[PDB]
Amino acid sequence: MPFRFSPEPTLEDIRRLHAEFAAERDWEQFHQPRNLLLALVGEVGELAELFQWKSDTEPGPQAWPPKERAALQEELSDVLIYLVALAARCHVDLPQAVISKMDTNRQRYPVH
Amino acid sequence: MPFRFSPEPTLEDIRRLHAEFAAERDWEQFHQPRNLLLALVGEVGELAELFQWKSDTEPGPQAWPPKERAALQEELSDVLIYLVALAARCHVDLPQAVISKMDTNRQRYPVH
Amino acid sequence: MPFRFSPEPTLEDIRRLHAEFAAERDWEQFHQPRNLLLALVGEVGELAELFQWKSDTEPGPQAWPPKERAALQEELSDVLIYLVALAARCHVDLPQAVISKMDTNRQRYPVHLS
Amino acid sequence: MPFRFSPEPTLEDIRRLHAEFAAERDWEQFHQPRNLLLALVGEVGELAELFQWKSDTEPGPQAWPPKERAALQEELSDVLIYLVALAARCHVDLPQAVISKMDTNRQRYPVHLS
Ligand SMILES: Cc1cn([C@H]2C[C@H](O)[C@@H](COP(=O)(O)O)O2)c(=O)nc1N
Ligand SMILES: Cc1cn([C@H]2C[C@H](O)[C@@H](COP(=O)(O)O)O2)c(=O)nc1N
Ligand SMILES: Cc1cn([C@H]2C[C@H](O)[C@@H](COP(=O)(O)O)O2)c(=O)nc1N
Ligand SMILES: Cc1cn([C@H]2C[C@H](O)[C@@H](COP(=O)(O)O)O2)c(=O)nc1N
Ligand SMILES: [Mg+2]
Ligand SMILES: [Mg+2]
Ligand SMILES: [Mg+2]
Ligand SMILES: [Mg+2]
Repeated sequence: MPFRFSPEPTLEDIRRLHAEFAAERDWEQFHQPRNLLLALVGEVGELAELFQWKSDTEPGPQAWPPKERAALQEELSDVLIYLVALAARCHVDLPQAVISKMDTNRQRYPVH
Repeated sequence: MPFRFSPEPTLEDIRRLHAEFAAERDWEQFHQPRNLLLALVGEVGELAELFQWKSDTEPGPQAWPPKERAALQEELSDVLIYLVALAARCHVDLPQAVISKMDTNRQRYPVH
Repeated sequence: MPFRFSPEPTLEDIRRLHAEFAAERDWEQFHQPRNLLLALVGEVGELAELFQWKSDTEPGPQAWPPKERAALQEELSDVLIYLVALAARCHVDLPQAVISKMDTNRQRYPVHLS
Repeated sequence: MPFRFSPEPTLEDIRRLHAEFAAERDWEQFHQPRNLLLALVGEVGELAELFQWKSDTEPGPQAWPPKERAALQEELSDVLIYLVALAARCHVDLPQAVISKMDTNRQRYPVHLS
C-alpha cells in the first residue's frame, strides 16, 4: 500500500500552532534564533540516539517495535517543530524556500 | 505586516517532490535511513555555520544581507528536505506525528 | 588566574582507556565508525541542550551551578570519548592530525590578513 | 599491527596552541562559548558529510582514498580543536573530566551486567 503523509497540518499550520503555543507561555524571549538552533541540534541528537547502536543486519525503522516507532515519530517531530520555529523567527518562507532549493537541486544534479 | 509561510508546498508535496527527484536519478539506494540522517546532520552543520561567528549586538537574521538570507533559506530548506525524506523512508506520517508531539508538548508544559 | 588543563590523561591514554572499557564488555561490534559518529552526534546534542535556553545577557558557564557544571563536564567528555574512539577506529593519529590542521589553519588565516 | 596515537600533542598542548593562534589574530571576541559550540556543530556536520553516502557493504575509512583520508583527518581535528577551545573557555579540565566520565561509565555499565 502507498505510503503518504497526511495532507495536514501544513507548514503554515505548524508555524501558527507553535507560535500560539509559545505565546500562551510567554516563551518568545527564549525563542531567539540561536536558542532555537541549539534546541534543534539537541533534537537531532535525540534522533541520532535512536539509530546509533543499530546494526546493518537488524530490522530497519519501518519495522521497529512500537516504543521505538513512537520515539522516532516524536524526535522527527521535535526536529521539524524547531526548524519551523527557527525559519519563522528568521522571517524565512520555508515552503517557498524549499521549492527554490529543489529547483537548485535539479540544476546541480541533472537527471543525465 | 504579518509574517506567514506560503500555504504550499505542503509536507506531502515535499515528500512527493523529493521522492520523484530521487527516483529519476536512481538514488533510492543512497537514501537509506542512516544515510539520510547523516546528510541531515551535515545540513544542520551548514546552518550552524551561518550563525557561528555572529555577535549578540549585530543585526539578526531578519535583517541579514541578501547573500546571507539566500544561504539561510537554502540550508533551512536542506534540513527540511532530508527530514522529510528520512521520515518518509521510515514510514512516519510526519504531519500527524507533529500534531501528536504538539499535544504532548501542551501536556508537559501547561500554560499554568 | 591562568586556566590550564591537567597534563594527563593524554589522547593516547583516553584511546587506551576507552578500548579497555569496550573490550571488557565485548562492545567492539557496536563501535563501527558510523555507530561512533552517530553516538558523537547524540552527545553534541546533549551538550547543546545545556546551552539552548541561555540568554545573551546572563552569566556564562564559568558561573553555572554545580549540577549544570557537572553536566557540562560530562557531555564535553562524552563528545571527546567518542571522537577519540572514532579516530582510533579509522586509524587516524588524532594528535598529529591536529598539528597538521593547526598548520593549515595558520596558512588559511595569516596574522597580517587577520 | 596495533594502532596507537602519537604521544603528543596532549590536550593541554592543543589548548595552548589554539589559544596562541586565537590571541595572535585577536579572535578572543569570536570565541565565546556559544560561538565555539556552534562552530563545533558545523565541524561535526563536515565530518558527517564524509560518511553520509557510504553504503553498509562498502570498505571502511581505513581504506578510503588519500583525499578522503585527508578530509577525515582534518574534520576530526576541527571537531577536537573546537571542543578543546570550548572546554577551556568554560574552565573545564577536559582530561580530568574524561577520567570522571569513564569512571561513571563503568558504574552505569558493570561488566557482569554487560
Ligand atoms: C521547553 C520548550 C519546548 N518547546 C517545544 C518544542 C519541542 O517540540 C518540544 C521539546 O520539549 P522538551 O525540550 O521538553 O523535550 O516542546 C518549545 O517550543 N520551547 C521550549 N522552551
Ligand atoms: C547529492 C544529493 C542531494 N540531495 C538533495 C537534498 C538536498 O536538499 C540537496 C543537497 O545537495 P548537496 O549535498 O549537493 O548540497 O540535494 C538528495 O536528496 N540526495 C543526494 N544524494
Ligand atoms: C552504551 C555505550 C556507552 N559508551 C560510553 C561512551 C560515553 O562516554 C558513555 C555514553 O553512555 P550513555 O549513552 O549511556 O550515556 O559511555 C560506549 O563507549 N559504548 C557504548 N555502547
Ligand atoms: C575562522 C576561525 C578558524 N578557527 C580554526 C579552528 C578550526 O580548526 C579551523 C576552522 O577554519 P574554517 O572555519 O575556515 O574551516 O580554524 C578558529 O579557531 N577560529 C576562527 N574564528
Ligand atoms: Mg526531543
Ligand atoms: Mg546544504
Ligand atoms: Mg552524554
Ligand atoms: Mg572543518
